[PDB]
Amino acid sequence: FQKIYSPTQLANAMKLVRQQNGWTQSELAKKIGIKQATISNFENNPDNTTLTTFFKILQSLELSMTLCDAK
Amino acid sequence: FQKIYSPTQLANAMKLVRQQNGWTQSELAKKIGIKQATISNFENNPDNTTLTTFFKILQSLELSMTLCDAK
Amino acid sequence: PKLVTWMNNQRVGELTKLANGAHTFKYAPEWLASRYARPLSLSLPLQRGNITSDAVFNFFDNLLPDSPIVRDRIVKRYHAKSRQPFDLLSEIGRDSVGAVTLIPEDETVTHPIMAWEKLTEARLEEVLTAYKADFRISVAGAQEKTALLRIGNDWCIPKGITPTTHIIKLPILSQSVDNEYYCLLLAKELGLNVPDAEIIKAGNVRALAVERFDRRWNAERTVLLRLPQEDMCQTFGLPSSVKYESDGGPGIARIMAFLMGSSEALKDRYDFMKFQVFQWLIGATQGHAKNFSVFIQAGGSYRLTPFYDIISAFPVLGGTGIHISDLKLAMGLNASKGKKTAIDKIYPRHFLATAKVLRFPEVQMHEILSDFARMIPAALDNVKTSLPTDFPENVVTAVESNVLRLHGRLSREY
Amino acid sequence: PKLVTWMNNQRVGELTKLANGAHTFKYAPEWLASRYARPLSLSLPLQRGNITSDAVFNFFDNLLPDSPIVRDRIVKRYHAKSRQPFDLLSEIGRDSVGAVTLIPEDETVTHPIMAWEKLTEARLEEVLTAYKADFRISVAGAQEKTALLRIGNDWCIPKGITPTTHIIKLPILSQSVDNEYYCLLLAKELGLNVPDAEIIKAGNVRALAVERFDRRWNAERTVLLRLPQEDMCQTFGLPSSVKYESDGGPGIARIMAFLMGSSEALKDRYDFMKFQVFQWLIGATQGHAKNFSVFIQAGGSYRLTPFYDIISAFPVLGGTGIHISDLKLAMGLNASKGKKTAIDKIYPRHFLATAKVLRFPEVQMHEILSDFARMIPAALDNVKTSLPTDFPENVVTAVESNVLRLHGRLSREY
DNA sequence: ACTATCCCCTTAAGGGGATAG
DNA sequence: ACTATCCCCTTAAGGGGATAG
Repeated sequence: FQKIYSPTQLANAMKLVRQQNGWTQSELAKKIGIKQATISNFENNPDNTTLTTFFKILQSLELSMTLCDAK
Repeated sequence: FQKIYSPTQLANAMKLVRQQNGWTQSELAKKIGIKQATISNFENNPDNTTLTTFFKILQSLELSMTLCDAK
Repeated sequence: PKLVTWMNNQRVGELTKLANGAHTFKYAPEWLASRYARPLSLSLPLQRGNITSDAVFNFFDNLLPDSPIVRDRIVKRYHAKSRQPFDLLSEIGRDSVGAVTLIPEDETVTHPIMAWEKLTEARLEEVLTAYKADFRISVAGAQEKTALLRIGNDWCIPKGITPTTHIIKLPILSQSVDNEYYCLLLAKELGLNVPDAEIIKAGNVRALAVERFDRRWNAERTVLLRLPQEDMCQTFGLPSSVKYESDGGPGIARIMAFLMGSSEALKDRYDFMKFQVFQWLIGATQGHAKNFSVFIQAGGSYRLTPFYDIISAFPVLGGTGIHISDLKLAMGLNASKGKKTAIDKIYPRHFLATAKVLRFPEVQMHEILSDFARMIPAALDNVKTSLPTDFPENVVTAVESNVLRLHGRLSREY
Repeated sequence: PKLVTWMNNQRVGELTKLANGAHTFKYAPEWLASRYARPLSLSLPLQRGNITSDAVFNFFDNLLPDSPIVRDRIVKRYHAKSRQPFDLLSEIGRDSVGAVTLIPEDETVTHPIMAWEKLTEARLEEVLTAYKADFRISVAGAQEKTALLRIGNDWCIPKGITPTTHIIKLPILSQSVDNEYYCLLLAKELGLNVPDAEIIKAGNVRALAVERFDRRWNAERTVLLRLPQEDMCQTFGLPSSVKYESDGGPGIARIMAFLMGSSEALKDRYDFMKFQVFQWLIGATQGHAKNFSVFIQAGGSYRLTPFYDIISAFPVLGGTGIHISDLKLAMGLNASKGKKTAIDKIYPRHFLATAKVLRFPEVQMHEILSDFARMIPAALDNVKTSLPTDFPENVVTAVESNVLRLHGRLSREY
């Protein structure tokens, strides 16, 4: 798939997936036990976002991640 | 490749790669502009680690990440 | 002499016991690169050097029985050089729980991969009754239990590194075998993920036969595969001496947070909490860390394994000192005043209070309680109309009776 | 009428100008799922709805020339309904910088994909001299410039949505064409990533022909492809009115941090800083945000593009008011007292001070200065012995002379 | 040599709780 | 309906700087 190199490229991607799946920041946040504000921060200011936060949101999107070379 | 679902699975993986490539926390930290302590924290306590930090370390390992389904 | 650690005939690494008696482990470079590569235990993440932390010792120690008395029974049988984990494991290291096969460095001695001895109804009666007063297995847990290989229609004993398919439990509780056989049937009836168990009758002895979920035949049906796994003591690198939360073991929060990193995180978290309620309803008080396990998958992924070792402490009341007010859940719930654990004092508001702090969807905690509220009744019936003709009705009634007592606390709200 | 945005004959989306005059953009669902999918601009991340933020307006506005006077020259030529970005783009929206092709909604009018008119040495002399007193292109930048298609051995003019291969610049600075032709040759000689440019002579006019790095022929050689890209004003969703840092544009820190997210991050960061030094050595003061670009790759990846639009302000000293002490770098460096930008006051310790705050490897800043210290001399020579027989020696000497003056500041330490 | 800590200090994540557009 | 903010409050990331094992 597409290789990602920054917090921003990440959030843009994840936010696209949430929109393509019709989910709101609220339903996902309830499922994973975090505040809706947290999801919002993540989408607009991913730089200083925690990794557990990131993985909880990754789980709520029914997604996963993988490492690879940057060629 | 192997799907990752948490900060810890992530750090274990990334730390393996650093060791398999013979790098130290110091040489990588200098290259990406962060403190060696930061790399150490990341390897042992990835939960509350920033995403930029995570991507800077990802770049220093000559790696990249990608999203995917968890099946 | 180093202990070579194998996992389905794949060299993972070696266990070393230094002169100073320090246990160390080192992953085999070939394993670090293997397709099947994964840590032996999450407490021992894949890395290059010699691992020297206590997790190494604790991990392997957790493969052997808890009772220091039982270990003696092992040093006795297979003449061990000590009750030390390493020395013992050098004797019965073959069929250990999970999927590790510890074989001494100096001992290729290619053991039969698929071999077994079709036991007679007498030999079985001998082996069963045996555990009370080639067979190199290792079952860890709270009580006394062995393990057999079921093939065709005969209970056979493995020979070599051949795996077993069933964990067999013997009567200790006066009918622990019947207590668990019931708790399991009921667990299934309520949609909880549990192993199908059966009761084997050999002459006079009565034993429980649980199908193992850490065993699977390959596609060809030519090889019985061991699925890697570890309990919550291992996962956290803790000594079995702290398996209970009151002693220092992990609780709901610890486990729940860890489950967030599961491949099936949202489902496992739901299932784990659901089970906290089931344990309450059937007065099960053995829900300690070594009773929950995760499967270790290629790359380091894990997901919760089926629940097992379930027994109700209900049949042990009245006639003796033991009373419903003396039953406490191994893992506490959140209460207004600190934490609660007394079954007979526990109420829905407690599970909801716990969910509140853990931040587990409130709506799902409501749905869990709700589902039980309306399913217990029908569940007991189907289970009951399943109990063999010769099943101790005092077990059925004691369990069934107290379940409804607690259940009422639910239906009264849901 | 909406403007359909194409990218190499692939529908990316549409630009809409509402009644209230609000510019909006909406990605085409088909594009969001495309293999080639990527945002038009990092300031406009792929999403489902109508994008209404100012980044939409600023992005497209940044495709047109900076000078409000020039835009008039456009409204004049292709009779535009306004100097408004949308109206103008509806006229010359075909060959815009980067790789977008804006064609009105009501206008499939399949335009020739590969078409051109082999110009004569006279027609060329006409078009060149023209820009001073089918051709629907759009070159953005600081000065007046057009763009042609080079094929075989003839300068041809594109016809339709056919791409161009060269950015042609005309003499404004009295010999801007020669100033840049030199700065580029020198840049290459020093290992900096820059486009190969040449000087085209048509009758009396003398023009610069820069090969475009945002253009590439497909494997078949049957199609000229536009490579997506954007400058630093666009990347950050800023108006060209703030392209300089002193006005409000991005500086070293901003750019450097952003480069950390490059596919070639470590190399790009090194290259960007290296260029900050080169700009210093050749007294280039045009290093504003719209002079740095990143290529946009499938999925949203980006990497720094080659440097371009390089001119030395050295040839403009002495004889006039302008003096070396009046030359300031567009992007400031870190100084003891705030920040420094005066070329003639800048010293190695400044680049090292900047590197210190940005946390760019100190050792690499040392190696950059070091490499220049010992390479400039040889570099000037090879470049010089390359300058065509008819090259203004006042340009060569003015540049060469002042380079050594600053260079000495280096060799003196490295 | 390499990694884990440790003090100082500023900035801010994220949970509570809750509302303006 | 959905997302961005906002106040309060505790915890700690990560840069400086630097050392114990």
